[PDB]
Amino acid sequence: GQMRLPSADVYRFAEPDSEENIIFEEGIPIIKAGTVIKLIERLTYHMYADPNFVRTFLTTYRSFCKPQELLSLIIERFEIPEPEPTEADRIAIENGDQPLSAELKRFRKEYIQPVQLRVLNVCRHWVEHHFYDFERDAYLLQRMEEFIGTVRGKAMKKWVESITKIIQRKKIANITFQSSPPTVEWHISRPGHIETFDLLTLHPIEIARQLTLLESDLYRAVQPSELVGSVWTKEDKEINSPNLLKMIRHTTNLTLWFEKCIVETENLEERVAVVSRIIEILQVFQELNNFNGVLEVVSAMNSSPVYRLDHTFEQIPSRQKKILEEAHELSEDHYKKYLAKLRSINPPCVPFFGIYLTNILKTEEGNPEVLKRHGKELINFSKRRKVAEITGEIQQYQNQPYCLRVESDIKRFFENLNPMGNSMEKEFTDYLFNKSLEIEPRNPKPLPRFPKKYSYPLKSPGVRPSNPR
Amino acid sequence: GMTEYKLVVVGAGGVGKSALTIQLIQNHFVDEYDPTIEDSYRKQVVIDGETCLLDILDTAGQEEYSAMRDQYMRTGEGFLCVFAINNTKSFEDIHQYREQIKRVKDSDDVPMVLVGNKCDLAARTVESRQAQDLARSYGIPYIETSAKTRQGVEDAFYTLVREIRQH
Amino acid sequence: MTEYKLVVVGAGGVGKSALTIQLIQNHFVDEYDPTIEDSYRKQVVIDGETCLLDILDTAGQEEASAMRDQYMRTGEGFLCVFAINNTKSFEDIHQYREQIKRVKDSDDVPMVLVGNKCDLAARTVESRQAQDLARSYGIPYIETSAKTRQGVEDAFYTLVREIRQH
Ligand SMILES: Cc1cc(Cn2c(N3CC4(CNC4)C3)nc3c(N4CCN(C)CC4)cc(Cl)cc32)cc(C)c1F
Ligand SMILES: Nc1nc2c(ncn2[C@@H]2O[C@H](COP(=O)(O)OP(=O)(O)NP(=O)(O)O)[C@@H](O)[C@H]2O)c(=O)[nH]1
Ligand SMILES: [Mg+2]
Ligand code: NA
Repeated sequence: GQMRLPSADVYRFAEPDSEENIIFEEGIPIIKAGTVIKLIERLTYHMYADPNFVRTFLTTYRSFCKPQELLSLIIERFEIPEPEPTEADRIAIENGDQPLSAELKRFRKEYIQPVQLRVLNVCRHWVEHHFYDFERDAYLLQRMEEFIGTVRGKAMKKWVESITKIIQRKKIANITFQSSPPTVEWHISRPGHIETFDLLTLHPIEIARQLTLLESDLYRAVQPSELVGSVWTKEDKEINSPNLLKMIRHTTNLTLWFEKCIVETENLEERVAVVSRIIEILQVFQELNNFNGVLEVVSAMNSSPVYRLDHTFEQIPSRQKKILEEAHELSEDHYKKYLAKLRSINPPCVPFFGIYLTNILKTEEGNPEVLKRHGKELINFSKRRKVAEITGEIQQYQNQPYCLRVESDIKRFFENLNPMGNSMEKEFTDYLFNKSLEIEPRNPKPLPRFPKKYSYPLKSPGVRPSNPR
Repeated sequence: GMTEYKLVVVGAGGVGKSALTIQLIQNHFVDEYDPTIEDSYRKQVVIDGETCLLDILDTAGQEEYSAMRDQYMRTGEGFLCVFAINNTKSFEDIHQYREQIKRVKDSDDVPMVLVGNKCDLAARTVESRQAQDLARSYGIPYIETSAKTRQGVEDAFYTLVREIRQH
Repeated sequence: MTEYKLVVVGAGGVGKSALTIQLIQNHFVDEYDPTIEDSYRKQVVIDGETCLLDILDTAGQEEASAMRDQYMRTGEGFLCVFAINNTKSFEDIHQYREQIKRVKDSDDVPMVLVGNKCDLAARTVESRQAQDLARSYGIPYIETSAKTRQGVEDAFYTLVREIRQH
């Protein structure tokens, strides 16, 4: 038979499942909705582990349960009463014999030990992967330390001692590759001469590599705490989503820098060389699976100041037009080809984050927090699962590092790029558009001529890499 | 076959803009959504007896990607310019959205509607007269919508389609 | 994209978690933090076909030994890991192999035998003994080091191929 359970009046997590407290989706069950007690029971269920569910729950639970209350509930879950001796045990004891205690031993082995170990696994995942709760509430950390540090008894001892050490390490807080990274490539600007660094003087391969390393690091730094609750859209976004906003501001700055390089090159022949170099950088971003970089270039080439430059357009080689077309095609039909390409490549890659942001926001806005059933409010867990599917996808592409060498000066040049200067966004983007009108006036105004501004050769070194011994 | 209209929603973030397209496209009557499913943003509708397909682009949540606005707007034939009626700054932002649409489309007469969205019970700070006056100064319709009851939502999109048809 | 459910099993301390984290993050973990159950995902192109690996990293400590049926039911292939400087961990392999066969009620479950810590000079399990055992199971034997990455991709991606050809 099934094991008997403690009475639901001394132990709240033994109440029978009903549609008043848990609803499953249509080989382990998937939860649609439930009370917080039932979600915590299934989070730590005696019959199976559900590591997906642990991550989903710890990523999303603050929309329905405070951290202090979660800790109280899982300590309550952990404190399981043992059953009293059975009739056969009693008869043995009355005869001065040792009881077999078969039902007690089975309950310990098949209920208490799995539930308790799964509570500790929740604690371990909470500390390892969602430590911000404890950074933000020192008293929560004290309670966790005290709980773990007073669990008695040998079946849990190895994990209790380990989790104690993990916590102490997290309070005060190296890559190996299959191959060597390729040699850093140089063009007109030479190593150490940062004052000459610019779009046409750095090697286009190395511009793309160093921007990919920067953008990959910015992508990898975004944690789920910056995303759940749609907090990057709210009034406290700078406090709650700083790595995400740093990532987006870098993308915005690079797109505006590409536009600025184009429209501030007033000579037509030089501006064609600028546009061609930007499309070569795009080609290397495609080769590196840096889709953030791809879309940064596409966004600049489709911007109002650049799009209208028909005289520049006319001189770009059809092969480069084809590269730009295939990059823009990734974005068409609501990113249909981008989504398929992301799912087909071999990482490392740098995803475009904006799609994830829209899908998280619309999932949170378009589904209710609770479902009402039989007079009860149940937490709508399916909504949280959908959000955590997106955060899990993000994290899956954050794991793989690029096998590319950092060039610290080129890195700093792009970190410090500031095309707008002290101007506000509206006045800067009006400036770019007026610059476009100056260098290629609207018909029927004649096209002026302008002097060259670059004293160095405009010929690209190309985007196929070199390899000396 | 039937005409497809490419509609783009623009407006400030953080103030419930996404409820307009979600409520349209939804199972009107089941309050649920998966935005990741293929054609959660396509809807066949009948407007003045003529069937058409609406393809709606709403990049809600990507507002900080401000240098992508042209890339996204360039896809569109008509625009819903949305502000929240309890957020005066979002209303003040409308002028610049409209200027950027005119610039991307290279036209002074782009099909567009002004939409004032009620996204919560917080006190209104933009009165309907202020928004009507703004819309009238632009020569475009003004529709108010609720983010919770679906009121106004079909009127906002259908009015925009009529602006496209009558352009 | 086909999805593959891989499960990493074996005695405590043999390096299941370090192998998994080397595969997922290219990082070697020096700490010995005993696992309860962890899961990882990895998109990767293997033999020209993109797939999605779901990797379950299980508990080797004997105190968790009553909790295995539940993960063995779900897994589609198993890395059976011992450490080449730990003869007890090699003797424990057959217990894992027999349990997997019972739970899945099958004599033909995709498996790879993995001899880990092959960066260490002081070996106590010879390659021949492990290879004989692998042949008796019908499965490949791959020696690995989570520390240096030697063999790590080979072990996991050979298991994917096992599942693909099953
Ligand atoms: C200075 C300059 C500007 C541009 C702007 N541009 C255009 N031009 C057509 C045009 C000539 N008179 C209008 C401007 N079409 C573009 C495009 N589409 C995507 C959809 N496909 C079906 C057609 C191509 C995508 C992108 Cl991202 C940029 C596009 C392009 C280049 C190479 C250039 F050197
Ligand atoms: N030299 C060397 N040490 C290794 C190797 N793999 C693991 N280790 C070390 O062995 C110890 C145990 O590793 P770990 O991955 O935690 O083992 P596990 O099999 O997951 N243990 P458990 O079953 O308790 O979860 C750690 O100190 C780790 O650094 C390896 O290939 N070489
Ligand atoms: Mg482990
Ligand atoms: Na206001």
